[PDB]
Amino acid sequence: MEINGVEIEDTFAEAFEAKMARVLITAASHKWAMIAVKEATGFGTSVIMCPAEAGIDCGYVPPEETPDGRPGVTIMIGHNDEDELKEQLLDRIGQCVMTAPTASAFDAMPEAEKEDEDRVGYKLSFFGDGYQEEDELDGRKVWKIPVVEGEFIVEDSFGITTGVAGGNFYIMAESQPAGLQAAEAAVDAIKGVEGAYAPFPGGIVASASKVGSKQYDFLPASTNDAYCPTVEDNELPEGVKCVYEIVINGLNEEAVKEAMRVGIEAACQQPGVVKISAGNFGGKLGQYEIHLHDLF
Amino acid sequence: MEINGVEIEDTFAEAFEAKMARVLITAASHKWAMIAVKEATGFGTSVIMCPAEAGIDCGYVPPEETPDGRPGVTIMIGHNDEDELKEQLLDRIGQCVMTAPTASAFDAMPEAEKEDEDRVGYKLSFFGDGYQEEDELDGRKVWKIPVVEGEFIVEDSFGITTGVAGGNFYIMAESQPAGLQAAEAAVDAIKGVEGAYAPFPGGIVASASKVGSKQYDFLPASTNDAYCPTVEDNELPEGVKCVYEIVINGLNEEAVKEAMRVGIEAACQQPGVVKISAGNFGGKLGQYEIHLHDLF
Amino acid sequence: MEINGVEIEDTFAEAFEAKMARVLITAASHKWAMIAVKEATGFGTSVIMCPAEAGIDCGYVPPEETPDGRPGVTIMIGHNDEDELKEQLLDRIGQCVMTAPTASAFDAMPEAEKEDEDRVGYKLSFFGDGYQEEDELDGRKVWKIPVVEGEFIVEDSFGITTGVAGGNFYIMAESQPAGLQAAEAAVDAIKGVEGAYAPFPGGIVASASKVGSKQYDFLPASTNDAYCPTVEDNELPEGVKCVYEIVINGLNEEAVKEAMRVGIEAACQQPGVVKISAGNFGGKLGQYEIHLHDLF
Amino acid sequence: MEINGVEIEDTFAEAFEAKMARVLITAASHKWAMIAVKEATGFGTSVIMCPAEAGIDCGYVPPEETPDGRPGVTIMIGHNDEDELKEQLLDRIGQCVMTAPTASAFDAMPEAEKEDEDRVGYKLSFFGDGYQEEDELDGRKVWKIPVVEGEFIVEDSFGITTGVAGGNFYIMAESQPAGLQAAEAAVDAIKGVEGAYAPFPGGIVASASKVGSKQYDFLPASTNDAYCPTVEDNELPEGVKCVYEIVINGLNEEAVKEAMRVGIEAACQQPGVVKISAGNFGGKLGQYEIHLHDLF
Ligand SMILES: [K+]
Ligand SMILES: [K+]
Ligand SMILES: [K+]
Ligand SMILES: [K+]
Ligand SMILES: [K+]
Ligand SMILES: [K+]
Ligand SMILES: [K+]
Ligand SMILES: [K+]
Ligand SMILES: [K+]
Ligand SMILES: [K+]
Ligand SMILES: [K+]
Ligand SMILES: [K+]
Ligand SMILES: [K+]
Ligand SMILES: [K+]
Ligand SMILES: [K+]
Ligand SMILES: [K+]
Ligand SMILES: [K+]
Repeated sequence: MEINGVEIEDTFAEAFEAKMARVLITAASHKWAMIAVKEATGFGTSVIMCPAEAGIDCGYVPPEETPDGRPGVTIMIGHNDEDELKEQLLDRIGQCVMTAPTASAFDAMPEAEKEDEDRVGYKLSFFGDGYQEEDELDGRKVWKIPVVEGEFIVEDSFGITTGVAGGNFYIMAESQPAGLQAAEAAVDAIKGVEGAYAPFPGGIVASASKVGSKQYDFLPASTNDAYCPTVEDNELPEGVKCVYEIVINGLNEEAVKEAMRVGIEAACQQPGVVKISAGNFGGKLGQYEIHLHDLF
Repeated sequence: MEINGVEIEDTFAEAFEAKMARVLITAASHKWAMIAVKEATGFGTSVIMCPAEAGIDCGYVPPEETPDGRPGVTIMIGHNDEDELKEQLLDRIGQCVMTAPTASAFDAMPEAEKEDEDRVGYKLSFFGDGYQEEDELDGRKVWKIPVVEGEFIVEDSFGITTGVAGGNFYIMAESQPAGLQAAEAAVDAIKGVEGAYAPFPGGIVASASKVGSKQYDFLPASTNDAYCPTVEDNELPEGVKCVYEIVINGLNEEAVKEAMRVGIEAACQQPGVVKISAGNFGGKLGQYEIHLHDLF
Repeated sequence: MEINGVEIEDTFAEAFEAKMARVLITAASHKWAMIAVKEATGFGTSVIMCPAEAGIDCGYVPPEETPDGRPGVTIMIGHNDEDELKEQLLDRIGQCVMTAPTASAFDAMPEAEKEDEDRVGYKLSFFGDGYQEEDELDGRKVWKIPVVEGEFIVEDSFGITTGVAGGNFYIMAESQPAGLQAAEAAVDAIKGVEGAYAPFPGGIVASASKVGSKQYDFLPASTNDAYCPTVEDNELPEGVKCVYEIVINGLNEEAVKEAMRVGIEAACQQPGVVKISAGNFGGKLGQYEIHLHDLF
Repeated sequence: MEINGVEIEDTFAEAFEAKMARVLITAASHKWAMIAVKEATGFGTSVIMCPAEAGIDCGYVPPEETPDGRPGVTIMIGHNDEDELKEQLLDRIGQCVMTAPTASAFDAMPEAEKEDEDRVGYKLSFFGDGYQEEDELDGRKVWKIPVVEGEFIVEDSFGITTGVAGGNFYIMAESQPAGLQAAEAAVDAIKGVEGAYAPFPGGIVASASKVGSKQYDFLPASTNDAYCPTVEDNELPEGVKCVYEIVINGLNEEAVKEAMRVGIEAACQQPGVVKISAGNFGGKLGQYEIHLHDLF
């Protein structure tokens, strides 16, 4: 039950079925690709009060492996509801990728994961006001939409899948600096797992939540008081002054598990880490249960 | 008029009254401040189909000049509707700053611009499930909200103002590479103008719009066919193959003007620029008219 | 030969045998690895008036794949003279990696490429003033050097090879902006080639030189006036207003050839590029001659 | 004395007269300026085994405040020996700024600080092989050097001053993570002090040194074993598990004093810091003796 002297709690992450898209953004450079990505995946940490859960999947797609031969970056966007996801593909590609210097948007759902199809390009194509043209680029059906820069290229349809949302683990540490050094290291690890993304700022949740509110009636979620170090009768080990949660969404359960696995291993290499836990709902809500003890 | 041999079109930018907040994010470092900022100001280029218009104002606030003595970054968030703006202050601070490692949120509306108040901190404080405390930090009324990291510090209320939204200018260039080298240079200039921000990806709009559609009944906006270089149907000078728009929102008209002014100057120093224009609605819609000829 | 409408001159790059080292830098995060790496590889464009030629090879080495299980980046350092190379290893590891927060230095010269060994770790260990300690980390012989931060971990020996310096190609474009947009795409592509690096700023040479000088007997090298657009008597196509050179060094000839290949391909997808060429010295001096037509 | 609960040792930093140059690098964007700057200032932590001590002074010089109206960043380069300094100016401007896309080099040594001149531009201009033009740019004497990109603009002469090298303080923390969190905050603060730079990686020395060596006659510096947490006989408080040094060089004593001041204050706001100290050589060698208590 230890990884590098760090206790691994015998518990599980409780994750959920969720609708996800996966989008390849290319641009003139990695720099401009990331400009579009950040804007497009921003305001998207959690569907508690964001319109989606979004983030970067692969930060560097080689020019030679993109449809247009340009630098690319894959992102994922998810939602529990499929239509809100479709609305969110339109909004973020339409408002944040279409408007971003030089950037184009292609589907990047693997064929194996494809379940539904959304014609985002087509719906976006009407922006060209009669002047939009369909074409074929590297075997893809795309729309060339006239814009002041020149043209916006967007694939006709995007693959939608049922993914796994809310995979997670907690880093419990001797202090805030130590928990954050460990959490950034975990996230550096999760970066390399294809099919997985971490929607929170830097991948990291500094304010994990519990379903609903004890004192109040109107709140959907509230602080996880059990793991809050400034709260007097909390459920934290001795020597733990800071908790961080890494939350992971993925194309499938195996990607989420891999992300959790390599995330925890990386964290446990950084000093001042006391214990690794995970957040669940007692199996009463999720569709998935990733037991930390099974990953190693 | 010419600036460095670049024709300055004798026209105007038509800007609007808009509700704006201005928020100081501090964090343990400039790095983590920016992690929170990007997430919080992302998906926020335009209210056509984003929930807000958001972006960075001052990217470096010295530790010495913040309430808590930590590295800070000011951002602005705006909307035409004040209540959607209040909802957006809650949503972005609550979901993207509260959850971001180490980051705190303070008001940064100058007293001169303050018109309304919104008690975002207080409304956020209920997340603490009875465990939230009020306090005074550097003469500010804050809420210390217990979170797994330790505490989230957020100011009680945030100043809301009526700002100027939609200031702008177009860079018309001999090519796309040249228009973008000029636009990034403009944006580097606009960065230094306090009270102003550029909500589009990199500050830059590659797909400027017009009100409505000539062809379709279901479009709030569509592409500006008049300034589209591939639309062989258009109002662009000869030698112009690419157009970029820089759109600027500010606390007041004088900030938007200063941003426009130093933006155009910086653009006109970069090669391949043919003409500087601006977008308006014939004075039939806006509340402001910034004549390019008056700035110089 | 044409690539995306871009002419590929039937010429060759002429490259040279050069002594080379390759180093894996790990650290608590990719941020701090990059801090050490940028410092260790800067002032390292050319052996003309720099002390070495140095640059990043692989920018993200996953935590799982490093000896200490931490985020890594590999860099390469080269010199035509082996003695000077060993001194540059010691200087750059000792002054830039040892001194950098959390960074360790491990050997990353492939076994196939190794010809000689340089006991940089052993030579650095004397900094410990008696308190240094030899140890095994992951089957590697390292020195644990006590430092005020804690420890500096450095592998005992680093493998040196005879690699290839001076692979190149020129990008000839309609404008400076177009040239640099193409060149950066090139570099993003080259980034992804393992065992190759581009030592110049951003990978790119804004000021390629020719051997000797037409006016100054005392100068060994001067501006390549043949490719200078502002010289009236240049050998440039009409319509070429900018030339950039990409220079590539690598562990072997194949890595350099691969870098030129993917770099050229990437450049030719960017708008405003007229011609791709390459530099040589008549095929007489160099040990390697890489004909552009043989790449595609 | 205490700052936010952190003890401030009643000791002093002992600093030295050092020759210094200050250079304004402009380029087509802040991005490209930073590319040139990072290359020009790298391999420049300490004159112990680097060829200079170099670093960024001001990271964001607005377009309107530069001679060419482009984005700027200032850097400082220093050496204890003036002749080696002039050589490092020529080497780093010539190999790292001249070669870097879009970058120009202008003098940024304040008039008040100027003692001597170094005609770096004049010396570089011979690269133009007869095609170089002297010219005036906003009242400055520059050389327009033809290069394959277009032109390299470099000011004829650069001002040298006798500045201050070696200002410092130590951060003594409860852990490495806490030490480095405090140290980075420090550096963000120091970033904002004009005329001061921190030459080490990220501004930070993970491996502070002392004059000479106990065991080894060939070493001019070796580990500061008294502040090594893993050295059995150390002079560290119990409860100090990590020490970092911040080393500051500047144009004058005030800039260095100011940097130490704002840097210390910033550090002490970060959690897990026990003590702030500083390094000196008894007050016998150095020309400046900066007492920490005199700062606050
Ligand atoms: K676009
Ligand atoms: K699936
Ligand atoms: K990933
Ligand atoms: K996100
Ligand atoms: K302070
Ligand atoms: K926070
Ligand atoms: K106002
Ligand atoms: K601004
Ligand atoms: K934005
Ligand atoms: K180190
Ligand atoms: K080899
Ligand atoms: K590479
Ligand atoms: K380099
Ligand atoms: K500074
Ligand atoms: K240059
Ligand atoms: K001075
Ligand atoms: K440096």
